Amino acid sequence: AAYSQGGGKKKVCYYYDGDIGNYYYGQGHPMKPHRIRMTHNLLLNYGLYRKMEIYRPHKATAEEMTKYHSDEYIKFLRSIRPDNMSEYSKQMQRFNVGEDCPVFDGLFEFCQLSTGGSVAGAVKLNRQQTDMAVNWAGGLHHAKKSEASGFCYVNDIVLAILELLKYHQRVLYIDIDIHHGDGVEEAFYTTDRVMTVSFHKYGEYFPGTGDLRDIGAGKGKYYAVNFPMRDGIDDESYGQIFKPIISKVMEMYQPSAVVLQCGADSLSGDRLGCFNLTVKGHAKCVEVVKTFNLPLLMLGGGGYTIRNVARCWTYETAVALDCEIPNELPYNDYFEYFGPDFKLHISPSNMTNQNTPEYMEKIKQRLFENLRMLP
Amino acid sequence: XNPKQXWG
Ligand code: NA
Ligand code: NA
Ligand SMILES: [Zn+2]
Repeated sequence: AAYSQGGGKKKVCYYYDGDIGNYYYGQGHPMKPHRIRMTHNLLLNYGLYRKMEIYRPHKATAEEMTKYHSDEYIKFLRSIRPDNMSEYSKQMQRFNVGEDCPVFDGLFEFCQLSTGGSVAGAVKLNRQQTDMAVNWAGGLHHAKKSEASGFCYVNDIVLAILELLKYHQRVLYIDIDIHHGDGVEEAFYTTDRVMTVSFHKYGEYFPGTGDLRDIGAGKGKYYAVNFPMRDGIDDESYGQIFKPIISKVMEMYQPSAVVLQCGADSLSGDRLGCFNLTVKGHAKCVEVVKTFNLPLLMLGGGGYTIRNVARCWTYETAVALDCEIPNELPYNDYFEYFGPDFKLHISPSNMTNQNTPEYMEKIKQRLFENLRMLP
Repeated sequence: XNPKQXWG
């Protein structure tokens, strides 16, 4: 196979459970698993199922989850229900459930399906049976070893990376959610076998971590990379730092597999976010990573203006497939959600970009200094 | 991370 030049269309395996959209976090809660069903239905109506393999994930077992999470926390998640909450008030506080991370009907099953897609995708990659695996129900990057955080309960990303590490010496994690990928970075902070790269809003903003001076520790020193940003970053600003940083990371770290969290709360108009990317600017990140021709697990994450989440992950599936799709949306079960325009692509707002071009270049220059410290 | 409620 010495003739390979690393191009070609890529084999894509996509994971989805038709039950996922029915899980409900509660009245007024911004996290809406329904957006995954909206994404699926939109990409079915564009015909993208003709171009990829579609799999229904298994329900990951408590035991699969305790490859990272503590036994006590997973036992709690398996046991807690809206009808027995009163008896668990102490454990709810200890594991940080019942505020941002509510108890809801089927919580554990939702975690099992989110996680099952990511671990199943990792196995498929390890078996060299696909180039890309996609799980838009995964990417729940804030969950910690023994606590929920940030609408995330089980860290499917950490579990998928642990699976990749069975066959890959070095794994690269890239996080374009507007929030810092703190749960993933914490899990791998002291190893060089996982490099974590997060771009995120930083300053009076959840979760409060991801300073560019957070670079890892011990054998993991220089293997955590954080790009802190201000409100209002736009396509042009993002694209001028993302490809140079990822290219330098690829050059210095030479990973053999990549996990890309595609949290869509970095889009213009997100309910919780303060960035100004379009779907095209967000998806340029997938294009950039895809060109390195490494085994790639693409995951979901945040995204709280759900019409735009469905647009984003539909277009990023098309990008993974190297399929052009029209801007005019096909009819679909959720067509009214996409008015008044009924187009796939979105316009940025007139919000001010507080990330000056000088700020962007200066942060990039500082991270390049840290990347020079790899062997 | 919800501005409308809590500390996240
Ligand atoms: Na991020
Ligand atoms: Na690391
Ligand atoms: Zn987020």
